[PDB]
Amino acid sequence: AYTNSFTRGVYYPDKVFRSSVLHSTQDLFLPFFSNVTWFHFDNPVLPFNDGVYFASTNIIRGWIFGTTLDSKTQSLLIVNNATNVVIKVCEFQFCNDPFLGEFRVYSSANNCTFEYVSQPFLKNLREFVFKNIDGYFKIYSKHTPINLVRDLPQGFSALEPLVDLPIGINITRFQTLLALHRGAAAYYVGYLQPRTFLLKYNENGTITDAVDCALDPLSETKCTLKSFTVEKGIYQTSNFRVQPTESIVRFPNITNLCPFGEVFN
Amino acid sequence: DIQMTQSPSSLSASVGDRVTITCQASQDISNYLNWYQQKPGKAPKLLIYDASNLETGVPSRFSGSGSGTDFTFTISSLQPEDIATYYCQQHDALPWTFGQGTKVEIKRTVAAPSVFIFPPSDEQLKSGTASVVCLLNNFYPREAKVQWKVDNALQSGNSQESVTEQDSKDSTYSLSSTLTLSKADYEKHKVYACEVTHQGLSSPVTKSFNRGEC
Amino acid sequence: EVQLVESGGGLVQPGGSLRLSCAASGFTFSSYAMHWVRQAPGKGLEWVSAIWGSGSNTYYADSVKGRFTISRDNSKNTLYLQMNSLRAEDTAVYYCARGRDLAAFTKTAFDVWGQGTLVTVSSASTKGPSVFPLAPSSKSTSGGTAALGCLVKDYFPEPVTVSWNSGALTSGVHTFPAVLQSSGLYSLSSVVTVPSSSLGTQTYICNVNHKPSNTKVDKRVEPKS
Amino acid sequence: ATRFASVYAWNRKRISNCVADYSVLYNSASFSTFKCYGVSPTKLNDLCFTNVYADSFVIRGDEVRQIAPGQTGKIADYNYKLPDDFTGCVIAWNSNNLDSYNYLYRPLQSYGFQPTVGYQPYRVVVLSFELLHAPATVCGPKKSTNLVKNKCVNFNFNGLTGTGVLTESNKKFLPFQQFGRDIADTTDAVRDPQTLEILDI
Ligand SMILES: *[C@@H]1O[C@H](CO)[C@@H](O[C@@H]2O[C@H](CO)[C@@H](O)[C@H](O)[C@H]2NC(C)=O)[C@H](O)[C@H]1NC(C)=O
Repeated sequence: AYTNSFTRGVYYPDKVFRSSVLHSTQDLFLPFFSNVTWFHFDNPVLPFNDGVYFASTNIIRGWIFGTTLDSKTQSLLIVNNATNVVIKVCEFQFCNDPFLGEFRVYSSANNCTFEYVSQPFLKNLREFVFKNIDGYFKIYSKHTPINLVRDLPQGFSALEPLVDLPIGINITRFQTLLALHRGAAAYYVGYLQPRTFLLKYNENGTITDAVDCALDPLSETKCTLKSFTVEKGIYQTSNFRVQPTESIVRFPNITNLCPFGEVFN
Repeated sequence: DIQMTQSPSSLSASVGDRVTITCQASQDISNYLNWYQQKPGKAPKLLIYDASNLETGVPSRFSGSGSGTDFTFTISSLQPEDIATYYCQQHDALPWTFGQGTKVEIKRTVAAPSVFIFPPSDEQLKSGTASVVCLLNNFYPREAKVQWKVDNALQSGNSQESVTEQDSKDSTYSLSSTLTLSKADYEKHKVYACEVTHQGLSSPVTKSFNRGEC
Repeated sequence: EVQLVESGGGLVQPGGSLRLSCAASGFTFSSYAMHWVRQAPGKGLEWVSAIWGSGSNTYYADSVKGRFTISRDNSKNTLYLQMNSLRAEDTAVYYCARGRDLAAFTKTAFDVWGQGTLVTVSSASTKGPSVFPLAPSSKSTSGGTAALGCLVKDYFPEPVTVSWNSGALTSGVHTFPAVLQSSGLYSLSSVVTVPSSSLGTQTYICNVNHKPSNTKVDKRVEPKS
Repeated sequence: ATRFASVYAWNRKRISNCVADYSVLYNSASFSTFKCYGVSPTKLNDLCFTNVYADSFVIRGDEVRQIAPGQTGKIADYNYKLPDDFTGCVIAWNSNNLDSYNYLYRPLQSYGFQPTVGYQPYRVVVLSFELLHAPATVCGPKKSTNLVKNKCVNFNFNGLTGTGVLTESNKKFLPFQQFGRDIADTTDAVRDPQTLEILDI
């Protein structure tokens, strides 16, 4: 099952204050109106690729990120237990079916190479962004009221940065942790691409709107003109060029052959 | 050598009470001291090493402290399987010496003992031995006074005693007092009796017997 | 699992010799430091000797300096203790303990502490036990409970076990520690607390077993007159 | 450390995600030797490293010199071994008051500690620096200075340097932003550390 992320998935790209200004930036963002995978309970291991957008609506208790898991490689573990969130990069051995609840999904914490302790934040939508850039694992998040469960909210909200860990682990796959008691809960996963966005900073310095420069020709026009209003007229926004389909190498054919038979035979 | 004046020699505490056993030193031995728990008939078991680090596989209710020449040692919650004798051993200069040891027992309410005397069996007489046993069963505190009287004469130097360790079920002790005399001397006296004085008795209780069921 | 199974203890006349063994299994014996510690009957712990892997770095307690020799083994991984010129003060239960004195400055302590082996320095010879009943008073009216027991006399060496009525009667069995007499032979008394009204009706048979001599005795007690 | 580890089990504590101030230990006169290879001890406050490992052990004066790269001997060959290439710093001090038969060294020999220099025990700590295995997280300490307002000053805020007049402001920075820039990509204001305030430049 898939849903439309509408205009969700915008975060502050640079942590520098700007106000009453339209700023164009290129980074890993959630495309507007993109397809996001909806999960409801099952929780398989999902690819991480270049970054993940996560959203939920206290069933979700943590995340597991890594490359091979099963204690063979280092894997990031984030758990929200007893109002104190714990992050570890130990060689945890992951279960065939991870489940939390004392705890089991966070067992076998040995050979630790990084440990961090923080103050955790979580009818309410909780959005998260996880990205790995040059060894910096950046976590963004935002809490917002939600009045529907059918799909994403129709509102707009930019996600502020919360955590920056200089862990440096090549992360390729991830999985979530749900609070299993023996009551399924839904969550949404999107994927980032290096697309360019125009972000509108208000007089308070909060991002209030944004346009995805690759969503449609009108947004491309908005981006090239660096404005959310375009006057009547004709604007040049890009250049169309058909790309080649295949490479062909042509050389003269059978010419004289070297007498290798006269030496080997 | 290094001498330890571990004090007190014995102390009484109840279930759940906090226990402290001091262990001194000679010359600034820092934290090279170990602690051992020993049960009757059992080998010693480590309790606190390096004066602060608990051993693996030991319940967390056990804890140690102290450094230099004074070692505090702290028990948090007494458990009925924790009855034992504890020893502190210096481990700096070529570890040789131990501690004298302190007996830790559970404090309880004073209980009067049941006093009884056993005349010699006829089967024991044909072997040429006569033994007169007085039994002190289920008494507390351990303090008890035994007065042997033969022909109303207070006896001394001809009787032997034996004390059982702390029981696992009720933590109470048992005592046996044995009086030995020959068969020829057995025929030459009439009255055999053992008298026990104990805290649970307002006045000492005397149990008497006459040979030949007289 | 670490296991220090001890053997080689036994009976020696004063001035004799005896070799003790302390086998090891479950760990690298040759990479650890091994110790001997003894405890006199009813007394405190007293260290004996130590061999720290090498056949030259041996250390002894002041009370055994010169008389006791410690040694070890590779291959099968066992420990030895040569004891010479024994006196009456050397009677004690001997334990072999562990030690990781090599790297660890934390587990300086004796991680395991074997179960121990008993060595008795005495000229007395092995002898089987004599068992005598402890008869009660028949006219006892002090209470509803009567005390009964069997007296095991003159056995050597330890230990003994006590059962009752082949296991059919086990209520109130209490076994006392052994004591040493002036005759040089040990003594022990095992008693049972029972209701007084069952003395003359139910048959009370005490069972005494001694493993070193494989002796089992059954005796019945009847009130007098 | 109340008790140092043995050379047969030297300790390796991993230090990361912290500020390591080496000026107190450097100025401290309690150390017998402090030899650094590769970098001078006074620039470690500016330089940064990805991770640092602290190897702690006790040795003897007859071998205290042996803690160095490319050294031979019973300790160097069978015990704590320094690597062939660049290492960090070796710190050592005499511990005769505390460690002069509980201490042995690596087939096994014990130190003949007789408290009566060449044979005395020395406590050695080796700091190994990893400057490439990961993003760097362990930086030396940087001293702060007071901020002067309403004057042309040469400022350095968390690595952003420049010259200008620092004044009070009414620009509401959000809790997560540190400096703000005007149109044209130039700094208009910055948030001071230690006191968390918004200064216009
Ligand atoms: C950074 O540390 C300094 C010094 O510890 C803090 O300054 C103190 O802040 C408290 C709380 O406001 C005051 O009561 C003290 O008088 C301040 N001391 C000085 C010398 O100014 C400062 O607030 C800290 N900044 C943080 C934690 O952001």
